[PDB]
Amino acid sequence: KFESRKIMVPPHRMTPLRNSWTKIYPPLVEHLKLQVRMNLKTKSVELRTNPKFTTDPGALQKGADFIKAFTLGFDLDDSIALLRLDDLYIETFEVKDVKTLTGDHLSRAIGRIAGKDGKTKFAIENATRTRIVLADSKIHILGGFTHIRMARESVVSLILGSPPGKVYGNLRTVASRLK
Amino acid sequence: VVDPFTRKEWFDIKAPSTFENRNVGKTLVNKSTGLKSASDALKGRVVEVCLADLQGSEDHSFRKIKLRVDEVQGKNLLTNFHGMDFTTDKLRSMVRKWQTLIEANVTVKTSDDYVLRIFAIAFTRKQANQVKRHSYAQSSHIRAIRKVISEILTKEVQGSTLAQLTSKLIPEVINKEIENATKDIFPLQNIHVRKVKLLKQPKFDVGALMALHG
Amino acid sequence: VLVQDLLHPTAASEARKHKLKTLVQGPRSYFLDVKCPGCLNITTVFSHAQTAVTCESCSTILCTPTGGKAKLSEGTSFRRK
Amino acid sequence: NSQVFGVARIYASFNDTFVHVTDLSGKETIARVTGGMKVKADRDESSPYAAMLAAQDVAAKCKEVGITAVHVKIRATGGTRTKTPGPGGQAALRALARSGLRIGRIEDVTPVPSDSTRKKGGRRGRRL
RNA sequence: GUCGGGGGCAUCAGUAUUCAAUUGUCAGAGGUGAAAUUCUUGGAUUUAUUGAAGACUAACUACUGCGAAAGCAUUUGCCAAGGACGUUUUCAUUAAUCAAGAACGAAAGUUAGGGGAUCGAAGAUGAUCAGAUACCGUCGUAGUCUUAACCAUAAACUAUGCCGACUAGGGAUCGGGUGGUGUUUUUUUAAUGACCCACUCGGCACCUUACGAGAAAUCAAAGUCUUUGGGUUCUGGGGGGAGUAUGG
Repeated sequence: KFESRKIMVPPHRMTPLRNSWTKIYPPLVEHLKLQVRMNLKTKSVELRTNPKFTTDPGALQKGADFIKAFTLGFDLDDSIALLRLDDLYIETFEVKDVKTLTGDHLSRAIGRIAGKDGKTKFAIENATRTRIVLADSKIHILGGFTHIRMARESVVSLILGSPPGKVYGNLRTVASRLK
Repeated sequence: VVDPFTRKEWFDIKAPSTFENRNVGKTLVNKSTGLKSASDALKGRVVEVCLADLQGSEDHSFRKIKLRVDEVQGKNLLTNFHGMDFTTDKLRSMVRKWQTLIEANVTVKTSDDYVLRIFAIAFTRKQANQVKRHSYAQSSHIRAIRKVISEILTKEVQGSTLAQLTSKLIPEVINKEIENATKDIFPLQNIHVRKVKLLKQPKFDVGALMALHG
Repeated sequence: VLVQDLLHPTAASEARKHKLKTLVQGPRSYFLDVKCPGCLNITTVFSHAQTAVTCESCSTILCTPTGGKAKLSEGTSFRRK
Repeated sequence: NSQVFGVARIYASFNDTFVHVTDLSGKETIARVTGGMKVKADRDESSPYAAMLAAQDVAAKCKEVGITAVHVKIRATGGTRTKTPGPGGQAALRALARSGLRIGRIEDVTPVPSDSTRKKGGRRGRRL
């Protein structure tokens, strides 16, 4: 009979969701034969399967993350790699855990992560082979377990303090042999 | 330590009789030696599952049930209602940048020498005519919404029994005193009632139901 | 402003702009000479009242005081100036 | 029955992950010892190696009974740290899919708290 | 009439926190870049149930609202004042700053007590290989929280003393005041509330061309100063030596 996952959508991600529908189901419902229902008032991201919608074991595991990982700020391009690896995982931060941060110390230690015109962010976009989203304090990583170990040690001192050029000047002691 | 082999049988669980699906699945009981450990494990246990199972509605109704098992009747277990909460799936999916939460609580020695603690939370509303970014009540009206909801959770537990509370939830007649007797201040939307904590039974009776058998 | 004296402007442009900022000072509110539904005696309460009017025949509180102006009990006949 | 539901935890974390498979109660911990049996290494365990194979410590211990469907259950730490389904905490969702133990609940049991006590460290940094 | 995470006196709830027990248990977890520090077949750690303590009310949390400053975010009752606003109420100059003088005062620190939950400057341990660098880790007296009191220190900074004058130019804010033959649930087209178009004074802000400046970053005030004077208070005279000696 019926077999279901269920997830809702946070309402600051509602607005990047209803304008991002047109090419998320043709990469899903022509390969993954299902049906899902979007609406405007109950925010129900409803996806369920059946034995008639083949109930083979490894089919309810990585197909949800084409939109379950889109909702955490990523695009539809990166998250197909869930169905490529058994060591392709996610990482969610909470910025108020690195220190006791308060006030403009949570703006003078965010702006030194993306960098001036994304040029520290683009520089991490050639170091760990990841995608990293800045919502306000949500930072999410689609890496692969040793990439996110060196992505957790990529914001080792972007917050608590060392210069951003010394992210490749001082931290090159860690950013080489990139045990 | 004692008898490491024959700790194996399967006893199911009967839902409380006010709901649809009694027979909701077997569980592995390990007690053949002494039927008080097979009673202590079957006289006070919160066995939390979804309200999608009990009433029948495709939402895991957000409303999953603390369901304290009560008594044994022979390969079937007598039960009543204990409590309820919101799962974080719907509770967190609501909070936009510009609204205001409204919080309430009522604890009162209710009608069976029971003390029910009902949590009920409310939310402000961008009205259909609202062209503000926001909805903040004029914070006496943040108090005045919170002080006129203060009578609704009082009367709607002062008048009810233990049965009628869950039965006043499926269209939520409670809401039809929330949204019909606190609507007189500011517009509200997506408002609910949160938790049904019966933590204090300050009287625990002896216990022989015989009428919620199922 | 270019060439007009400020005895000779567009007149009512600054007329509601917070009484004293106008070209001379002239107060905002107004007088009313109204009669109660209990006596039909002209009981002049001020527009921005601060006193709850007991009737001159009854003991009825024929107004409720509020900021800005006050809030009368209905039944007061109005007329102009 | 055909649908005899169980409850299976995940315990999302770093440095290991824990598997706690007993049915519906806190009794006897049937398919549970500790879900870190499956490496030969020091700490190489939040990788899916004591994580994806820890659900294969219980892939044979669940079918001591033979139960088809369980309730999956993400769990965070419970405390004040960073709390999410992380790299060790998709893996107990990964291998229970591919071992025939069906998908249940989403209840990340942790406080997203209204308090915050004096955390681990000082003014010069808690974690990395 | 409002206003009110303003301040204060009790009550009071929260996710839970770790600590304590019951209860369920049967051989691993712990970190750091590799690693090194501990519990348990006399029951580990992922389970199920009840308390002490404290924290802060997480998300809603800002083009925020307030308060002399230090500061302050969940209810309810209690206490005055204040801020705004309205007024055709009362004093008729009661006034601005400020030598001397007096309140207050973060963090930290200082005496005498309460708890002693949380982490934790010092310290006691394991580190661990030459100074890939010593970032690691674990327990931690006091302290953090309060009570009768100090101290009188900050990048106490918007790096700009306080009362005056005007100008820009704006779409919003919030605290008040108003209702368009003004639009809808419904008190009954514009009621509770909230709106488009307008209007007013209070607080928090923003960005334009810079008329004026400045040496310059920039500033609607760091203006109306060589076209030098609205009023008043405290500092600075090259770098050091030095906020050092000396004295009060």
